[PDB]
Amino acid sequence: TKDMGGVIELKIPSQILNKAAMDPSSPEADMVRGLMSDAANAHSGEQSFFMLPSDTKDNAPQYSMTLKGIDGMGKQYSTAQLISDRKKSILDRLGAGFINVQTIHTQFVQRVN
Amino acid sequence: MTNEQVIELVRVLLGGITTEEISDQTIIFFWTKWKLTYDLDNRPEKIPAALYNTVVDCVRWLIVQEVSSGNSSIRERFEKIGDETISVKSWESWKDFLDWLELNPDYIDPSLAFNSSLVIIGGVRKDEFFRVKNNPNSYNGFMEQGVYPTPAIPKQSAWP
Amino acid sequence: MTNEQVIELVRVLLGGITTEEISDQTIIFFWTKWKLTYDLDNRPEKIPAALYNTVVDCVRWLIVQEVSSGNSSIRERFEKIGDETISVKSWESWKDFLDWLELNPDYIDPSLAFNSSLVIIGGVRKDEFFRVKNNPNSYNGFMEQGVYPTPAIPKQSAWP
Amino acid sequence: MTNEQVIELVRVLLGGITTEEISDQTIIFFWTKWKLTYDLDNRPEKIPAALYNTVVDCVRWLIVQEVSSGNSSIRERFEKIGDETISVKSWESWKDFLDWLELNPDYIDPSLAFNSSLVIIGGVRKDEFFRVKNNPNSYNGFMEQGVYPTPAIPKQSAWP
Amino acid sequence: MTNEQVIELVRVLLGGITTEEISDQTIIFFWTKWKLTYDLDNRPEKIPAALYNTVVDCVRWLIVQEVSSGNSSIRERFEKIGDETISVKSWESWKDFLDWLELNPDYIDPSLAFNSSLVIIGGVRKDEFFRVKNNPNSYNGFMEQGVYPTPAIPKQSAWP
Repeated sequence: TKDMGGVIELKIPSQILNKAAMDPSSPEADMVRGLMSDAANAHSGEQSFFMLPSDTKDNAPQYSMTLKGIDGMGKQYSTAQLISDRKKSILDRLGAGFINVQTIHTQFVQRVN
Repeated sequence: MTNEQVIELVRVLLGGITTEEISDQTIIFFWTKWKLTYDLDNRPEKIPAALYNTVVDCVRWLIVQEVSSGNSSIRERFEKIGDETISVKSWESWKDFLDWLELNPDYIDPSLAFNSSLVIIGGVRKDEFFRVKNNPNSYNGFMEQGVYPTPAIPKQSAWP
Repeated sequence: MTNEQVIELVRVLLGGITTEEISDQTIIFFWTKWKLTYDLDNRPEKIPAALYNTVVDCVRWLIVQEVSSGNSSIRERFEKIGDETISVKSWESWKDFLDWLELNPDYIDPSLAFNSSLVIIGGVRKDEFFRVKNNPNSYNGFMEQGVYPTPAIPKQSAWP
Repeated sequence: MTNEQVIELVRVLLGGITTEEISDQTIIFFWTKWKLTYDLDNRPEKIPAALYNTVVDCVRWLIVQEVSSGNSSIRERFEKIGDETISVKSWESWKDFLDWLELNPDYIDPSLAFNSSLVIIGGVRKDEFFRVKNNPNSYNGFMEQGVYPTPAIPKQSAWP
Repeated sequence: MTNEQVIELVRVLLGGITTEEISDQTIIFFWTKWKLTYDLDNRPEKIPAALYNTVVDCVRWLIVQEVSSGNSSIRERFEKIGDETISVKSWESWKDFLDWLELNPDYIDPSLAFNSSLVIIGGVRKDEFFRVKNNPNSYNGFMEQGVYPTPAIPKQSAWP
């Protein structure tokens, strides 16, 4: 559930964000409210695209849009095979470990009889 | 607020600016501009908002006052009418103050609700999730009709 | 707006600029130019738009007024006719102001709807989706005829 | 705190600043502003907070006092009325002090609880875990309804 | 320590500073500030701690004394009342000293236990391991309840 790979991140100058918070009836407020709904609905389809201003103030740009990813290496322990070992560990005590694939199971039943 | 308090409050905020530098008429001109756009008499909730814009507009008029005159383009002077000699060298100072003032609105009124909604994360609130979902104009990913429409795909965002 | 109000408004916005720096005839010349193009008498909705452009053109004329004279190309002076000596060392000041003014149009009229459509995302609105879909001139990916046309591929964008 | 102690305290903190540099009326003006917003008489717990903000606002008024006068824009002087000649070449000094003061609030009052919550790690406290979990407005990952809602997926964050 | 030794000790530490540069009243003002916050009469273990803060606060008041006067903003002088001419050019020096003093507290009192806990490694001490484990408010990785709580997963950090 928490593997947010490829999530959308948006960067906006704080002048617009701050103006909207203090002026609910200003043009900045309308555009901010539009972004909060448009970005939630941003799927992939027949008309998906992005258009951002290209202004620049420093070495970094004013507006940007990037898709995040894990900056490094992911998980290593492969929890899948941990569970399989423990399941065979439990069923072996009951003689029913063959489901993980005269027998052991038949001989085990004779003990109870 | 009345027409007389605005001048009294603006001058104190601007560090006791004099009358010749900014007339009381010009202050009223910008004050009246925001009164009609924000109908302060009808709704008094915009008193901090109208006050903040009024002070900023006054600073803008102060900057353009240095321009359109000889003060902006000169950076030396020399007088001598005999033995008296004088040599000295606000357009540049008013610039950064406007940038600083735009970043510290609490200096005018603490109740401006400044700096509250910087970071937005979607899908983590029920109020916002249903607002987008129930919007009749919303178009989401579950509406992908393909080559031609089929009755197996919804045409509305809200759940039945 | 009448012909007399525009000069009154422009001079105030430009920090009380004088008549010799900019004549009232030149202001009317730029005011009249945007009147005939935007037929303000026919549609009064363009009052802020025509007013904003008029001020910008006046600043442009101010910059070119420094040019075509000796003010732009000189940066020193020295007068000495005896015991009187004077030495001092707006073309560049009007430059960045024009750049600054084009970035803050609210200083002229707050109702200009500035800074409203910076970010556009396609395919997330039904209104925008159907306008593109129903356009008879639109050509999309579902029209790939390939070698020679076949009746298995649509020739119109809109659904039947 | 009474109205007379604040001037006594602010002047000492500002290195014995004089009356002409900052009047006692201006100090009361900023002191009164934070009194009505923080109702100090009702809750005496805001004495350090209102005191810290009052001093910062006074420094802001000091910076703008250098502006709106000739002190900010000059960096040379030369007087010569005979055999007496004088030549010397606080606006910039007040700048970094305001930046420095905002980083060392303990200089005003050590009980401001400054610098206590720099690093926040989520999910390592039961108090923080249940507050988020029991919030009726919370929307977490276990609510992914998908195509259409099903009764196999919870509609509330809190456990039954 | 009594009210008279603090002035005697501070002046020696500050290199024999004079009375006019820092009054004995101001030293008491900062000394009294930390006495009530650290109740030195009740617990004498804070004598080095109170002394260190007192000296630092005095340096802070010295820096702001250069500010709010003409000493900080001037960097030239020239006097001539005839044949006598003088030209010379502590705000900058007091700055780095405060930074240096904050990095060498042993100069005031060697028993301040400075620079002892820079590097922390977790899980390598039984005293620290059990302190976190036995904390009733701790929430660790073994509490992952999942979709709905089950009795197979502990609800408390400490072992039974």
